[PDB]
Amino acid sequence: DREQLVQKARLAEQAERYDDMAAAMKNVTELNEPLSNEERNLLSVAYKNVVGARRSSWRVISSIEQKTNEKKIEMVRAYREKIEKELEAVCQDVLSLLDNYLIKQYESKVFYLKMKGDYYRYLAEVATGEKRATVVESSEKAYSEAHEISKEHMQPTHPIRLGLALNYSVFYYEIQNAPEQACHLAKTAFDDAIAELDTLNEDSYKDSTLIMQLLRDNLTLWT
Amino acid sequence: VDREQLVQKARLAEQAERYDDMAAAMKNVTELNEPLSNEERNLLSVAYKNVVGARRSSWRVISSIEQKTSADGNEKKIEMVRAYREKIEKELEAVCQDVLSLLDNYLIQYESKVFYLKMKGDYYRYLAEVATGEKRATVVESSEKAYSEAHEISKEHMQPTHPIRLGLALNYSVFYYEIQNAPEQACHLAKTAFDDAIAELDTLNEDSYKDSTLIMQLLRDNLTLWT
Amino acid sequence: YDLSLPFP
Amino acid sequence: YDLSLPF
Repeated sequence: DREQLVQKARLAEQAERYDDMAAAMKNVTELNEPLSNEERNLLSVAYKNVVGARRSSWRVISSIEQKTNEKKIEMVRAYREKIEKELEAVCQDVLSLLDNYLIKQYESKVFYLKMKGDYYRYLAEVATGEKRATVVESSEKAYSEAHEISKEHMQPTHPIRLGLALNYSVFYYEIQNAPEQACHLAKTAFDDAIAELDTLNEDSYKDSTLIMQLLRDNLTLWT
Repeated sequence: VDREQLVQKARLAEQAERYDDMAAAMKNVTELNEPLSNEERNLLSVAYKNVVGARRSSWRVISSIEQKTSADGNEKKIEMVRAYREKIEKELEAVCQDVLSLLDNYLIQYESKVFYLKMKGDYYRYLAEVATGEKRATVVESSEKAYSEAHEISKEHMQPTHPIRLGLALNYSVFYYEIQNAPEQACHLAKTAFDDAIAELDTLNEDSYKDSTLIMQLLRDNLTLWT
Repeated sequence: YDLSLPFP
Repeated sequence: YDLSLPF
């Protein structure tokens, strides 16, 4: 049942078996019923660890390829490509789940569109040429859409709106290499949360001030 | 048939922390029946220990979560937890079988013999951590027989300060404490190897001192916790 | 990398 | 566990 699937995801998380945790939450998602805030986090955590393990491996092999024969060089390129499509297949898996089942409450719509912009950003980290330019536009469109919805329907101190602006500013800096726009987005999100700092909800206030510190850390780093 | 390309593939998989690929490359290297070098010996051992280590860590978390909710009275949940533990167990036993089958038929110079014999006892010990009933009794015997045969070769041709000999006594003493539940016999193996090695501490080159004293520190750390 | 949100 | 050789 739906209950036993979420328990298996909780079990796989504690066992640090995130492939099973992602497969469990994929089955929960494919039940077409909306997911709670807890099930949203279990799905996001599972697939972030799956794609994160491929990102960390890709960065190691790619940096070795830049340093490294014509026989040891092609093997590194063949290994970087093998990890690449593993990463891209994971991103293809989540984006299909988001577009077919999860993206259609305003808090859930920005959480899922932020995921869409995140995993399209992870594709841009490994893509080149027109392939990179295509996934960059798809990441920009998902971020910008969740950006406008979070303004109209959410508080400036909400952790989901704050986390979205953190990754959106990182998108302009790490992907588009636009530090002026990256700083302006992070500073605006920080200023808006400060002006409405009285709206800090008693439960999720330690999560809001955490992201507000992260926005300042990136702002100090980018200036 | 390019052996060196498969070894370099294992080196790449280690830097990328992809130990499933690293194990398959070294298993393919071992299957060429060419004797494994010192570095290639470590590549194989590091790869398979990481593969089986992830299952050992997952099994402990599930087994701890299974025996803790036994009084909860939720059979729909308790059975799902128990079924998961068996799944991790099947992966663990299959990984151990792949190494043990590779050692006996391809792998198992005296230093290599002690290294491979210690691996045999190690992976039989990993099987004994999850086995029960009559199956648990036969892996303990195969683990004891592998450790003891490595202990005999290590005592004859290896000085007490050899890192391979010291590491063998560490895992052999761990085998008697955690599997056989014999704290006194476990302390004997760790104290004898520590005493025999520290009596000749003025014998280590400028490259084995860091490795030999590291395992000696681990032997005393176990001796302290067992007294 | 490592500049993004470390959690959902 | 965690008492055996780390390599």
